[PDB]
Amino acid sequence: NGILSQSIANMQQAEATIQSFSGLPQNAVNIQQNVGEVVAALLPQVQTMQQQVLAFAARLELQLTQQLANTGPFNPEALKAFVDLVQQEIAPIQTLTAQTLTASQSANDRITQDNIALQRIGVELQATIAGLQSNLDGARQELDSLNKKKLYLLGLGLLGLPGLIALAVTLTQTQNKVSSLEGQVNQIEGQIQRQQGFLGQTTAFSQQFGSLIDRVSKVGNTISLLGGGDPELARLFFTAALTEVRTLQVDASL
Amino acid sequence: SNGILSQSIANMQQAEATIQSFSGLPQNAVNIQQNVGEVVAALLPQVQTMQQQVLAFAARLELQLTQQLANTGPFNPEALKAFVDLVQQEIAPIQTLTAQTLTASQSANDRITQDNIALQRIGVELQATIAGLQSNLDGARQELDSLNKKKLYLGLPGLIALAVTLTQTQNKVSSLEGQVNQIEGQIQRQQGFLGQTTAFSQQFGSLIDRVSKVGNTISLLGGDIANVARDDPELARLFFTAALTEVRTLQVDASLEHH
Amino acid sequence: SNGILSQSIANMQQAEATIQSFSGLPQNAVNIQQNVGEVVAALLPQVQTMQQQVLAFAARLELQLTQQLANTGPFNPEALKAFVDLVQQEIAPIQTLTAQTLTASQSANDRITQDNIALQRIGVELQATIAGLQSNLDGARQELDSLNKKKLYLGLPGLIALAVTLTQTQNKVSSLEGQVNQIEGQIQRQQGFLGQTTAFSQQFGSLIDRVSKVGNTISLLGGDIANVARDDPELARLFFTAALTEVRTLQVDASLEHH
Amino acid sequence: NGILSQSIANMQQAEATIQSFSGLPQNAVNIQQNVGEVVAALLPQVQTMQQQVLAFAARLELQLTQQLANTGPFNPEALKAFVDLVQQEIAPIQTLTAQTLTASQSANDRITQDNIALQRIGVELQATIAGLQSNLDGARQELDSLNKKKLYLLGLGLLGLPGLIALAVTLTQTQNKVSSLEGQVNQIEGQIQRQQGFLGQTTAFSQQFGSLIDRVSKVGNTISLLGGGDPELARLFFTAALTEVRTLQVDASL
Repeated sequence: NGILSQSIANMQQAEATIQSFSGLPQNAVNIQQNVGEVVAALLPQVQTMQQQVLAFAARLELQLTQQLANTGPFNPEALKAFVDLVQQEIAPIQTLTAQTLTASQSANDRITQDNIALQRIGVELQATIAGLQSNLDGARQELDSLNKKKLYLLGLGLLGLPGLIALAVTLTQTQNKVSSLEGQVNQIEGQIQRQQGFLGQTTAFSQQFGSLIDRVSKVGNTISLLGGGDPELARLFFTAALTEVRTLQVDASL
Repeated sequence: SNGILSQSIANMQQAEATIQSFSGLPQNAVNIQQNVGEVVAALLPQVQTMQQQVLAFAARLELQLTQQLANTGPFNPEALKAFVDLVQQEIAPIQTLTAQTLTASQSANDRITQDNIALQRIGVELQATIAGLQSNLDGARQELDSLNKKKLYLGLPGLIALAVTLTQTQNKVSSLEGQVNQIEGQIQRQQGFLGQTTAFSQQFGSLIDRVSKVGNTISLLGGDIANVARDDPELARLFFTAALTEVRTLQVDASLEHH
Repeated sequence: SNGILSQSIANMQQAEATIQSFSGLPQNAVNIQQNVGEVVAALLPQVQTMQQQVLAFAARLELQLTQQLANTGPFNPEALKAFVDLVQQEIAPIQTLTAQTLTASQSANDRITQDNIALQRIGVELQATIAGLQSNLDGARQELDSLNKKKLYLGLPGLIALAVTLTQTQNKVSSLEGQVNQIEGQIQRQQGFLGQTTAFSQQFGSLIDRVSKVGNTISLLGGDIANVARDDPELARLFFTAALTEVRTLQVDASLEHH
Repeated sequence: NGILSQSIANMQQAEATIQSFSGLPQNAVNIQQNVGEVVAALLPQVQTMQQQVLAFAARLELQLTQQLANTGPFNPEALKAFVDLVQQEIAPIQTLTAQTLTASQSANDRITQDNIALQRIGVELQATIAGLQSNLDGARQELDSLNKKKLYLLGLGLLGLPGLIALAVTLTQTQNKVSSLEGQVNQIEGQIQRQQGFLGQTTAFSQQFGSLIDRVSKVGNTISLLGGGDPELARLFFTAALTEVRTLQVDASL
C-alpha cells in the first residue's frame, strides 16, 4: 500500500544513524556523502513525483469516465485532439519519473560497491587479528605462569626473595608485551565492531531504496503505456487507458 | 597507542552518538539512550579521574618502595611501622574511589542489560504479529482468487455488486501488505538499535573488567603492606619487593597509553 | 543449470540433514525436526510430481494451440466449443493438484514459523536467566572480597571457622560460573538451530512463491480459454495467442533446468 | 567450574552439525576433517588427562597433609627421597598435558586460518551477485513492462492482435533472460547461506576449543610449579605445594 512513504521514512532514519558514525574508512565516507545527497535531493523529488502522478491520474480518470459516458457523433477530430492533450500533459511527468529512476539506480549501485569494499576491509582486519591473538594467547599463558610463580615464592618467606627479584624483571616485560598486544587486538576489534554496525545500517538503507526504485519503475512503466477508426474503437481504448490510470492511483497511493 | 580504559571510553563515546540517532522507539529504548547519555556525560569523566589518581598514587609508592629497597642497613621496626601507616592512609581513598566507580558502572550496565531484554521481548511479539497478519494475507489472497474464479465463471446486476466487494478486498490485501511492511520496518530499526546497545555494553564490560582488575591489584597490594605492620624484620624486604610488583601492575593496567 | 523449484528442493534437502544434527533441544525444536523430516520425505516428491505434470500438460497444450493458430481458414464454432471443453477438462486436475501442493506447503511452513517464534521466546528467557545469575555472581564476588578484606584484617578459632565459610563461597562463585557457561552453551545451540530453521523457511518461501506463480498462470490461462467458449468467432485467434503466452510462461517457470 | 566437561560436550555437538554439511569448498572440507580428528582423538586424551591429574592431585594432597602432621627427626634423607618420588610421578602427566596443549593449539590455528579463507570466498560471492542482480533488476522491470503491455493489447480486441504476436516473441526472450539470471543469483545466495551457517558452527567450535585450551594451559602451569635445610623449610615448602595441588583439583574439577 503506502510503500513509497514507508520506504522514505525508513531511509531518513537509516541516513541519520549513518551520519552519526566517525573515524571510518573512505568507503564508508563515500556512503555517508551519497546517502546525504539521496535524502536531501532524491527523496523530495520522489514526493513531488508522487503528488504530480496522483494529481494527473485523478484528472484523467475523471475525463475518461466522462468520455465513456458521452453520446453524439463519433468525432475523430475530438479523439486525436484529446489524446494529443494527454500525451502533452503526461510528457514531463514521464521525464521526471525516468530521471528519478536513473539517478536512484545510479546512487544505489555506488552504495552497493562501497559496501562490498567495506566487507573486504572487514575480513582483512579479521586476518590481522588472527596473527596477533596467537602471540597474545602465548603471552597470557606465560603471564599466568609468572603470577603463580610469584605467589609460590611469597609463601617461601626469605628463601623466595632471590626468586622473587629475578621474577619481577620478567613479569614487567611480559605485562608490557601483553599490554601492547591486547591494546592492538582491542583497537582492531573496535574497528570491526563499528564497521559491522555501519554496514547493518547501509544494508538496511540499500534494501529500502531498492523497494522505492521497484515502485518507481512500476509507476514509470504504467506511464509509458498511457504516453505511447470505428465507434467501438474508442470505447475499448478509453476503457484500456482507464484501467492504467486506476492502477497508477493504486501503485502511487498515499 | 591508547590503552584499554582509554579505548573503551572512546568506543563508548562514539557508540553513544549513534544510539542517540534512533527515534520513534519504545520506552525501554529511551531508557538506554538517557542511561548511556549519563554514563558518557558523568561516569566516564569519573573513570578518567580515578585513572589519573591511581597513576599518581602508583608513581609515588613506586618511588617510595624503591628507596626502601635501596637501603642496605637493617630496618628500624618503628619507621617501618610508621611508613606502613602512611601507605595504608594513602591506599585508602584510592581503594574506595575505585570501588565507587566499579559499583556505579555495574548498576548502569545492569540497567542496559534489563532494558535490552525487555526490548528483545517486544521484538519477539513483533514477529508473532507479522506471522498473524501474514496469515490474514495468505488468506485474503485466497478470497481474492475465488472471487476472480467465480467471476471468470460469469447478468449485469451481479457485477455492479461484485465489483464493490472485489475493490473492498484488494483494499484489504493492500492494507495488510502495508501493515506487514510497517512492522518489518520497526523490527529492522529495533535490531539495528539492539546491535548498538550490545556493542556499547561489550565496551562497558571491558571497562568494568579493567576497573575490577585494578581494584583487585590494590587489594593484593594492601595485603603486602599489612604483612609488614604485623611483623625477623628483614621480612620487610620480601613484602616490599612484592608490593612493588603490584604497584607496577597498576601502572601497566591503568596507563593512558598501552606499551 | 538447476531452476528455482529444483534449487529450493535441493537446498531444503541439505538444510534438513543439518537440522536433524542438533540434539538436546526443546519440544518446539523437535517439532521443526519432524515437520522438516516429513516435508522432505513426502511434500517435496509431490512438488516434483506436480512439476513434471505441469510441464507435460504445458507441452501438449503448446502444441495444440500452435496447430489451432496455423489454421488459415475461419473457425467452426462447434469444434472451437469442443476443443475448449477438452482443454478445460485437461486444465482442471492440474489446477487442483497445484492448489493442493500450495496449501500443504503453506500449512507446514506456517508451523515452522510458529515453532520458531516459540523458540525465540525461550531464548529471551534464557537471557533473562543469565542476567540474574550474572548478578548473583557480580554479588558473590563482593562476598568473596570483603571475606578476604576481613581476613587480611586478621585468634585461631576464628579462622578454623572462616576457612569453612570461605570455601563454601568459592564453591558458590564456581558453581555460578558453571551455570552461566551452561546456559550460554544452550543459547549458542539455539541460535545455531534457529539460523538453520530460518534458512530452511527462506528456501521454502521461495518454493511457495514459485508454486503460487504457477497457480496464478494456470488461472490466467483458464481465463483465456473461457473467453473462447463464451464467444465474431475470429476472437479465438486473440485468446489463443494469449493462452499460448501463458503456456510458455509455465514452461519457463516450472522447468527442471533454468535457461 | 565444570568448564572442561562443558567445553567437550559443546564441541561434540558443533562437530556433529559441521559433518552434516556437503558440497562446500575445500577450506570447509579441511575444517570437517580436522574437527573430526579433534573429537575422535584430542578430546578423549583431555578426558584421560583430567582423570590422571585428579587422581595424582588427590594422592599427593593426602601425602602433603600427612607430612605437615608428622613429628620426629628432620630427615633430609626423607625430603629429597620424597620429592624425587613426586617429580617422577608428575613427569609423564606434565608430558601428556604439554602434548595436549601443543596439539590443540595446532589444530585450532588451522580452523582459524580455514575460517578466514572461507570468509574471503564469502565476500567474493557477494561481489559476483552485485553484478548479476544489476542485470536481473533491469530484466525484471522490462518483463513487468511487457506483462502490462500484454493486458493492454488483450483489452483492444483484434486491433491488439498484431501487437500481441510481436510482443510474445520478446516476452519469451526476456522471461528466459530473467530465468537464467534469477537462477544464477539464487545458486550463489544458496552458497552464501550454507557457508554463513557453516562458519557459525565452526566459530562456535573454535570458541569452545579456545576455552578448553585456556584451562589446559592453566593446569599445565600449575603442574610445572610442582614439577620444578632448616626444619621450618619443609613446613613452608609442603604448605606451598599443598596450595598448588588444591588449585589443581579446582582447575581440573569434574
